[PDB]
Amino acid sequence: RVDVSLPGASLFSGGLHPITLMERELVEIFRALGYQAVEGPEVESEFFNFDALNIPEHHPARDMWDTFWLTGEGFRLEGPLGEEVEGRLLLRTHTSPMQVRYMVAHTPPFRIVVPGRVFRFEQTDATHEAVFHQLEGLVVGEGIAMAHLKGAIYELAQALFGPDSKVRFQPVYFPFVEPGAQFAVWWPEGGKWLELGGAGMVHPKVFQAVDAYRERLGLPPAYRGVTGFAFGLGVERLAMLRYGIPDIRYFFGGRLKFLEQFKGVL
Amino acid sequence: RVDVSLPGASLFSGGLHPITLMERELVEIFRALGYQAVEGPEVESEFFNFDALNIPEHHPARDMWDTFWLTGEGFRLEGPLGEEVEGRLLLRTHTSPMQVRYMVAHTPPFRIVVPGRVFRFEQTDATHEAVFHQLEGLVVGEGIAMAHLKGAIYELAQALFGPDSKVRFQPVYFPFVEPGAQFAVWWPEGGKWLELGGAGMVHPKVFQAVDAYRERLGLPPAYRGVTGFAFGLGVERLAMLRYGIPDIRYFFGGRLKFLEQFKGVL
Ligand SMILES: Nc1ncnc2c1ncn2[C@@H]1O[C@H](COP(=O)(O)OC(=O)[C@@H](N)Cc2ccccc2)[C@@H](O)[C@H]1O
Ligand SMILES: Nc1ncnc2c1ncn2[C@@H]1O[C@H](COP(=O)(O)OC(=O)[C@@H](N)Cc2ccccc2)[C@@H](O)[C@H]1O
Repeated sequence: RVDVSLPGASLFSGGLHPITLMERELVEIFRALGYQAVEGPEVESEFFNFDALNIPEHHPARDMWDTFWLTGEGFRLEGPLGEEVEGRLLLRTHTSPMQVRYMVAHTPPFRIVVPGRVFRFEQTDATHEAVFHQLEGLVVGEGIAMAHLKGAIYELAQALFGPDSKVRFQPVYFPFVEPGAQFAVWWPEGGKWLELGGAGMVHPKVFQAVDAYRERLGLPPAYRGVTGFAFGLGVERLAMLRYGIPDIRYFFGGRLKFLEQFKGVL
Repeated sequence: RVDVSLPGASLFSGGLHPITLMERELVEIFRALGYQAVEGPEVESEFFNFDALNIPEHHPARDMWDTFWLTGEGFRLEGPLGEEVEGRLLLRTHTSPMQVRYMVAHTPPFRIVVPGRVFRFEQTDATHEAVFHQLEGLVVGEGIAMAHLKGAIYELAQALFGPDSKVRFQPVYFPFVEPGAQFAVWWPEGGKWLELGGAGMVHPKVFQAVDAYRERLGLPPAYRGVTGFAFGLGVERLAMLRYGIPDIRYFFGGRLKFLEQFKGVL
């Protein structure tokens, strides 16, 4: 006979990091809405991160992002069409620059979602990080309206918190969007409004920078008669509320006792 | 020193069956279009498989499906709302009965896709099976038109064969659809039209059987002012053309030398 209750061979059992899980669900939610996930580079030029997004230098608007500037020769930063690009290098302060990279390399209409690691120079506490993730959304084409942006967030909220969930839209400022807005979702289980991110209708000047970069590259203009909306939300906070993580610093902490607790979420 | 080129511990490497892969891609394609995957039971009653789908007994229409009838007491067949149901048991000849199960258990508008094992009494050759899989599609709601059904297949073809792909729609008959149709997709790589499946606008009588079953169950009618389209395509053939499998009998053959060749498709 054999003790069938004895532990078997200690084969290893793996797991996915909580941000991977939260990113995966966010991506699945938007995939169901027609969005496709594309990524951008963590090291960007000032042109894509700021200038092309209507965020010029020495202006109050740029203070909304504490940049991490870089130095070093020999580094080749590829642009939207593999062409080598130049400009003061930095660590992207948000995923937004992919809005520009994508649009020069493609034609409307389309729906994309860009997840990604972003960086910001600021002190890290229990609810703040200098290194975190964002999920960008961009939908462009004839007749795209803000009603559609609200429709997207409503679907996001429903998928994330259920039918007793709701979204809230309030005016807020971003150089890359003309109506500008900030949105929150009602979390029933916790009976409170959490601010998810910012969004708005793509600014006129963003489309212009996009087509100007296209012209300077031989491509024909593709965004003169289209509108669109974009949004950007910060993954960690959503993940924290969703997995009951109290300290945002745990994410990059590397502690196995922390990571292991998420194997169950397949 | 150590011979680092020596084979390592013989840990096992798994794989997914080719039908699982083909089903997964089909489901991913429709998920991107807003469809949700739901399954039905392999053992059905004549009511769902035929009667509710406007396919009465002793009529030419029913010959389109060679049924596998069943016998045996003690078996409990659950209906759309867990209620025990009766009726001559059989092995579903198609996924279509899920159209009815779903509609009694839900309210429009919605988009579903039901993959599933189906059975038919017929001789198995190199390109025919008595046991195979189908993928059903059902989209219901106000204003749903055939233009939308054509739109869906066009997207299916694009996703499956590229931009040089195209769809063809020809009149064909099915008791559960008033315009009725058969569709084919142009496969560039093979320069030929393959017949993928049948579809059409949900028949008036299907909606009626659905609401009648609802009434007989206490639920209010939910399909009097809506239209919709449905389609059903046979997975094996698509998989064969896509993975270059010459013999459809290989699928249920169980031969590892065959199955193993699909580990690469993750
Ligand atoms: N220090 C931090 N730690 C964790 N999350 C943070 C931190 N700073 C911000 N976030 C998250 O980042 C999200 C948005 O970042 P902001 O810098 O506030 O906005 C942006 O980064 C804009 N690019 C978003 C946007 C995109 C498209 C159109 C309009 C607006 C917030 O909702 C928040 O949850
Ligand atoms: N013996 C077989 N072996 C492998 N595939 C088969 C076999 N018989 C049919 N198929 C596949 O099954 C697909 C459709 O099956 P049919 O029995 O022809 O139709 C049907 O089964 C209908 N229920 C489809 C439908 C759904 C919704 C609306 C309209 C029509 C075909 O396109 C074909 O590729």
